[PDB]
Amino acid sequence: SSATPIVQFQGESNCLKCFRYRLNDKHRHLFDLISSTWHWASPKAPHKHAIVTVTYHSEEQRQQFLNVVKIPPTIRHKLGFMSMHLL
Amino acid sequence: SSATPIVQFQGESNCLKCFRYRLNDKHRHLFDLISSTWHWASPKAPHKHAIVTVTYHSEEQRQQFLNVVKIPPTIRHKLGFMSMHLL
DNA sequence: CAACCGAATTCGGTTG
DNA sequence: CAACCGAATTCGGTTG
Repeated sequence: SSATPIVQFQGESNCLKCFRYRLNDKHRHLFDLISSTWHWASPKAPHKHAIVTVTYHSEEQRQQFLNVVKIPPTIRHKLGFMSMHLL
Repeated sequence: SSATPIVQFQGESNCLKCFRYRLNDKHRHLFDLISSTWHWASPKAPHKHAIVTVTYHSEEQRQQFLNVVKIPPTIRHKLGFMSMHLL
């Protein structure tokens, strides 16, 4: 469909920073776009973590990425989709 | 569906900041979650703008929001969806 | 891996 | 409205 398959990363803001750096330096091919480290800005916040979005070409590149990549355990992730539209 | 109906805002980073502040101060009811001001971090960047995501309860609150809200013209937006999942 | 570097951005809020 | 406040966060990159 018009859903870009993506992975969201929550966790300490500095970790994600470097995780991003790690990803750009060694894994450019395994994903597509990587976001700066953001977070939810209102007091209506569901959590408190920092976040990095990472986008993918195919549900398959995503899945491939996941097998190769050793995500630090202080970092949790979720899978989802957003409109490609918005990249 | 588990698509959270959302609006993305591109534009100068400082504008969005205040726009966010404006939204929280006067419009808390018209939307749901508002993001900090992020941007796409790799050199593989589709653009250059800063971004704020804003999420919604219903496709209807979204649409309602849009009629009431006078978005500064230096600020462009897109409509989309992301997994609710991910908020 | 993340704590740390010093430099650069962004923060929330205020004001013209 | 966005430029400006000074303070606090985040940047990319370097290290142990």
